[PDB]
Amino acid sequence: ADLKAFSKHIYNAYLKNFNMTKKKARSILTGKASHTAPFVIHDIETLWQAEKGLVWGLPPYKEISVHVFYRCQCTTVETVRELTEFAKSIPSFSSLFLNDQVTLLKYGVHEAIFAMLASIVNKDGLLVANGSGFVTREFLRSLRKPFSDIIEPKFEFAVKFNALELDDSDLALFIAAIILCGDRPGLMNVPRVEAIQDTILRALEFHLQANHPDAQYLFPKLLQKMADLRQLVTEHAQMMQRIKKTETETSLHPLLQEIYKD
Ligand SMILES: O=C(O)CCCCCOc1ccccc1CN(C(=O)c1ccc(-c2cccnc2)cc1)C1CC1
Ligand SMILES: CCCCCCCO[C@@H]1O[C@H](CO)[C@@H](O)[C@H](O)[C@H]1O
Repeated sequence: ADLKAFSKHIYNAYLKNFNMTKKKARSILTGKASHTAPFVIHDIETLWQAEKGLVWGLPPYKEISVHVFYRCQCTTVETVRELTEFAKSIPSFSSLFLNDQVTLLKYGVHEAIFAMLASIVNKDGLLVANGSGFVTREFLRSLRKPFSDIIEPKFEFAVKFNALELDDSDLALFIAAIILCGDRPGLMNVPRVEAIQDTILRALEFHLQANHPDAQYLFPKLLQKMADLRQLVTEHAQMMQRIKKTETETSLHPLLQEIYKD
C-alpha cells in the first residue's frame, strides 16, 4: 500500500539529481525541444569544431581515439556523482553504513550508467554535452580498437532496451533496483539490503501494471535486463583491463581506478 509513496520519493530523487531525463533526451533526439538542434560530430573536423566552442580540462592530448575515451571517462565520473546523490536521496540507502553505500555504488554504478545511456541513444548515435552535441555511431565505430570494441556493445544493448518504452518514472525504480542489490561482494548488511531491493522490486512490479497496463511480461523482461546488464558490465570490465594493459599511454581517472581495482 505504501509502495506508491516509497516509489514517489525515488522518482523525486531521480528528478532532483540527474542532469538529463529520458523525456528531455527523446525530445531533443526527435527535434521537439528547441529550434536549435544538436551539433553533429561525425569525424575529426566536426569533433575539433565541437571542442573549439561550438559545444564545449582533461589529461594531456595523445590522439583522437584516446581523446574520445577521456570524454567517456568524464561523463562516467560525472554520472557516478549523480548516482551517488540519487542514492543518498533514498532514505533507506542513507540508513546503511557509509561503507555499504560505497560497496553498492562501486559495483552498481556501471550497470546503472549503461541502463541510463539507453535514454540518450538511438541506432545512429548519442547525445553529448547536455544535448548540445550528437555523436554518430558510425564515427564511434571508426575508432581504433580497443576503443570501438568497448563502445559498440552499449549501442546493441541500448536499442533493445529502448524497445521496452520505459519512461523516467519506470527508470527511476529500475535504477534504484540496480543500485540496491544484495549480491555485491563484501556487502556488510546483506539482509537489510536484500529487503530494500525486494521492496523496490515490489514497488516496481506495481508501478508497471499501472503505468503500462497493456504490456505483459514487462516485469520479468526487466528482471532479465538486469541480468543482461550484469553481463554487459562484466565484459566492459574485461575490456577495461585490456586497455589498462595494452594502452599504457592512456590514463584512467583515479575514481575509475578504484572501481576497477579489484
Ligand atoms: O569504464 C568507465 O567508467 C569509463 C570508460 C567508458 C568507455 C565507454 O563509454 C561509453 C560507451 C558507449 C556509450 C557511451 C560511453 C560513454 N558515455 C557517454 O555519454 C559519452 C560521452 C562522450 C562521448 C564523445 C564525446 C566527444 C566525441 N566523441 C564521443 C561519447 C559517449 C556514457 C557514460 C557511458
Ligand atoms: C563516489 C561513489 C563511488 C565510489 C566507487 C569507488 C570505490 O572504491 C573503493 O573505495 C574503498 C574505500 O572506501 C576501498 O576500500 C576500495 O579498495 C575501493 O575499491
